[PDB]
Amino acid sequence: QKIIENGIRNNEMESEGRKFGHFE
Amino acid sequence: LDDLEAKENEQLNSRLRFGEAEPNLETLPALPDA
Amino acid sequence: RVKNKNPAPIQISAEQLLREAVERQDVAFVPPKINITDLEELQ
Repeated sequence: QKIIENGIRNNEMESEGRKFGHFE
Repeated sequence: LDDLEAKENEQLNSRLRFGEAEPNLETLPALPDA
Repeated sequence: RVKNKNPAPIQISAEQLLREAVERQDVAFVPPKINITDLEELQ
């Protein structure tokens, strides 16, 4: 369960990291 | 042989009757690039 | 005058040919990493 949930959190953070690291 | 003939002249025709031998293309040095 | 037959200061060498051939390669392709936002894309 935690490994699924960690994968989901990391994918969500990287998906918003596209906007976060859009210009750097 | 030609060098010996040259030194022969200092103390002293069959190929001459025709022109110089056209060189072989594959044995000449490469042409420097422009 | 495009008639400067002077021999070039640098002559094309084989190793130059192969080095400027291999420069044509780039880094490994970078694909946008797939995002798994729920259990479906995980399974």
